[PDB]
Amino acid sequence: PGQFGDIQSRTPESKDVYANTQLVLQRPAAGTVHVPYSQAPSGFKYWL
Amino acid sequence: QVQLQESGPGLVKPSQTLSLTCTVSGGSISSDDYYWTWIRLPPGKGLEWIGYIFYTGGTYYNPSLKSRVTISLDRSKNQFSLKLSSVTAADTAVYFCARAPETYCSTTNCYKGYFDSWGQGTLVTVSS
Amino acid sequence: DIQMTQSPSSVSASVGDRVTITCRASQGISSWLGWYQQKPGKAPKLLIYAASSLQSGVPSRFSGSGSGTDFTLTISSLQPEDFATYYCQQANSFPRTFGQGTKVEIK
Amino acid sequence: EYKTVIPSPYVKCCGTAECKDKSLPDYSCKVFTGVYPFMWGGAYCFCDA
Amino acid sequence: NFNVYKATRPYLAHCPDCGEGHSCHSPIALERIRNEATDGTLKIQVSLQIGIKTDDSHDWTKLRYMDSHTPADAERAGLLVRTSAPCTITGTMGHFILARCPKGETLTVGFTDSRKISHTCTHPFHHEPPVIGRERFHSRPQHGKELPCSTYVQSTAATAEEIEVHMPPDTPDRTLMTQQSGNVKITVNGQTVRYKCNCGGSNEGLTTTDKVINNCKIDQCHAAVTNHKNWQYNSPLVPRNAELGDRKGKIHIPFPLANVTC
Repeated sequence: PGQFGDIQSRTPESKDVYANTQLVLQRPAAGTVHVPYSQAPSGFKYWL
Repeated sequence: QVQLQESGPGLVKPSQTLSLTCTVSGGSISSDDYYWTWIRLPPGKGLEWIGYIFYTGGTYYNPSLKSRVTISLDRSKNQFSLKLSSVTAADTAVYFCARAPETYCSTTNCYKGYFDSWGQGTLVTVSS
Repeated sequence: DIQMTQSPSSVSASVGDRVTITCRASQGISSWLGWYQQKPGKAPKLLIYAASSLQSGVPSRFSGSGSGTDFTLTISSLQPEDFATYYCQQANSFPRTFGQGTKVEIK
Repeated sequence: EYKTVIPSPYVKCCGTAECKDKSLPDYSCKVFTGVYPFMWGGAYCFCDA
Repeated sequence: NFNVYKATRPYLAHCPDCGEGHSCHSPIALERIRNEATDGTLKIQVSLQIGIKTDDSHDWTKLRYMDSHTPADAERAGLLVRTSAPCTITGTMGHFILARCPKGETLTVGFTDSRKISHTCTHPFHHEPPVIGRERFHSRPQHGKELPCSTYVQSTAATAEEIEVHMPPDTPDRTLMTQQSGNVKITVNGQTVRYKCNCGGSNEGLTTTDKVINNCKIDQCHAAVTNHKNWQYNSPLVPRNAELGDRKGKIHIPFPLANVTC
């Protein structure tokens, strides 16, 4: 979820993508319209 | 007790402006619990309701004549007046000014929605 | 708009008889109907309100009835001063209109 | 790097909604109750529950 | 080309900080901020449209924004962007802004209205450009060496990334109703309205002219405007009009990537 290799593909022109990040939806706040969520940050940026 | 008496000539030329001023006696239009109405009776026809006005200036009219009829208010003179532009030869009739109270009633029984006081009227002549 | 009609268009009866006039509306108006009496040269005067009760100060000989769409005006006994013109009027939904009326004459 | 896609929410008043499954990666759906959203001119829907 | 913007309209949305520490509904609102380039150039998305007047004619000096139930025009000279110290604006088109800015921890945008009123919105953010080479430096030198690098291109050509437009939902507005001594009145001003009251009779309809309701107080009715002729972006901050959306068209995202040296 948070290291090198969270997103994988076989070639830059391919359509098949594998993903293993965490995604959980949470309750909206009172009086507001929005879609909050929680997710692990990208692993490629961390490696750089 | 409130009584209604009018003023204004009942003789007008065609396509001109017909104006009827109904003055309040023993009362005032500053009251916020009453409407103010104008009604006509054509020869061979019953009473035709034209609409009503409110003391602040709120207005609503009959769909047929709304394109021409315009009501106003005169608090200092304690009067309410009607103005009907583009009069026709078919507009010769007898008019009456009347009043009615409005309030939040319940149980389907109330005095609301009925004309309680009436004027004397005029015989309008629309001719050249 | 609510369309109203009255029957009969004319009334001819002697002194002491019972006179009944019916008012029919094209739309439901529940308990919103009244009765107005018009003298010659004068404006109509309301005598019946709430479609059943009579106006205060009016003699008790006048009464009303009917419900839903058909309403009947009932006078217990005709009198010389009752020969006038009578109308009905509804008070449920705007715009508010009037009936065609009926003329009462001595038989 | 990756991107996340979020389409507009669906608000249904005086009723209950439901969702079906799909084959897209990392798909998720959920339903919440007891909402009373507002907009700039006043409340959205007439029902208060 | 600007032909793709002919049938669209601006919109309103929520903003977390209005300048005094409270929330508000604002005609300018922030979407996602992209920082993929290695030279430290930012790409911003807003809710107003730049370069187009109300009659779909091109003009570089004008922008249009959404007022209450109607669009209007304003001047470009008032547009500003800052993240602590002020930024420098390099290019604009439609919903998008390209800028360069110093390091900081906040980001704010603002503009000047048609009646001499200012607006602003603020979001948290973390900005720190990456380092190229084996030394850290603050400005461009006169004598040096060249290394590979990446940037954004000032081009308005068609690209392969697209966003969609849908039909707007109904818009409530309380001020339409007025109270006058025992009855409630409705004013229209030339639009379609949809009303529903829970009093006696359960009156409901779809009117285009003024009406009056008898013995039906306020605090029991609802109103909205329902006849629309333009399309709108499906922001995650506005509710859907129907269970299945009706797609009408799409527009493209400009300013693609390229290789350069620094």
